[PDB]
Amino acid sequence: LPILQSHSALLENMHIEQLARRLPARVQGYPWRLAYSTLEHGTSLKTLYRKSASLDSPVLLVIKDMDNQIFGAYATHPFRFSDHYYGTGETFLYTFSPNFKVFKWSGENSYFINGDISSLELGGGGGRFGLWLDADLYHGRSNSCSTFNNDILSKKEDFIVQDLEVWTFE
Amino acid sequence: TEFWLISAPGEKTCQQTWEKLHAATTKNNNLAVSSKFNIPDLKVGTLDVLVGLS
Amino acid sequence: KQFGPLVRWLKVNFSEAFIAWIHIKALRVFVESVLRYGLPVNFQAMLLQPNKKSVKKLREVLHELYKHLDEYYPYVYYKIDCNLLE
Amino acid sequence: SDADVQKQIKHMMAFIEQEANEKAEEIDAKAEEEFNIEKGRLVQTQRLKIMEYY
Repeated sequence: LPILQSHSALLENMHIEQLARRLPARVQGYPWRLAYSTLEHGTSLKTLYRKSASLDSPVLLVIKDMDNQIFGAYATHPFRFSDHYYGTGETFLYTFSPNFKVFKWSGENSYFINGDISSLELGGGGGRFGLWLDADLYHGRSNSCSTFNNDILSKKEDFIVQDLEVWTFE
Repeated sequence: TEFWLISAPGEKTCQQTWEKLHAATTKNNNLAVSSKFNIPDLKVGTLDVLVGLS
Repeated sequence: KQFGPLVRWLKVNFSEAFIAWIHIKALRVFVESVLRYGLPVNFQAMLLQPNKKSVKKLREVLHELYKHLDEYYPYVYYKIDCNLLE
Repeated sequence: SDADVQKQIKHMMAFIEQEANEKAEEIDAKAEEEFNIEKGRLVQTQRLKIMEYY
């Protein structure tokens, strides 16, 4: 019943079980491949976009902060540099806090994913982001945004990435 | 089972057009089951594009 | 080992492909109603399911309803044929 | 003849007005989106410099 992965490091089986119940029909019954990991490939946003640039299927983002909280997003499109917001309403944010919560689209706006040379972010609605990351994958921020109506995904609004992974279904 | 989608203009309001057809096909003569079918307010492009999209 | 997961993948992806197909029907009904009727978009789409042995009577009723709008028919029309396994 | 010309004028006029309404809505949608992107980028950039300074 639990899914097949080609390796793993931030997720234990109880995280795999609870995520795999929620992923869309698009990606049910596919093995998970590790596209990027800070622990395998070194730590930078330019490396994350470089490893993602060949992809053409959805991705799961997993983050562990320095307070050990696990959170991230499921995103309908790979993380790429974009002039404007992109993605579709099957995108969601999630956290284990320590109980698993998932914040699917509110229907209010389509500000799902935005990538820049110096940051990656998800959500919108004023100055808010459900998840923002710096060029180093060192500082990030999470606050409630009206795209997802999310909680704070970390233990704090402002956080340090301990480590980060991007998985693709392929 | 075979369905037919059809479409026709609202005679003033869309509900009157459906009421006429539901009367003619389902109430009086029992020729078909029928209902409304929901299409959203999709963005019409321009005439030169629509005649390609068909 | 392969059978159970193959069946689940086929049931999921048939549902995905069928859902996708009925969205193309909504597009074709939209586009051809915008082409055949006035541009202030105000048409009603309707779904019919005919009784057997009744086709001619129903064609003649629909024609009698819509002849003033003037294969071809005086209304936008598509069949959906849900008998996939012949 | 002239009734078909009146229909052609009405169709062309309606397409011009419809296209203007779609283009105005697109320009307003991009105005709100690029406000969200610019405001968010600007506040978050300076907020981080203040955070490191303190």
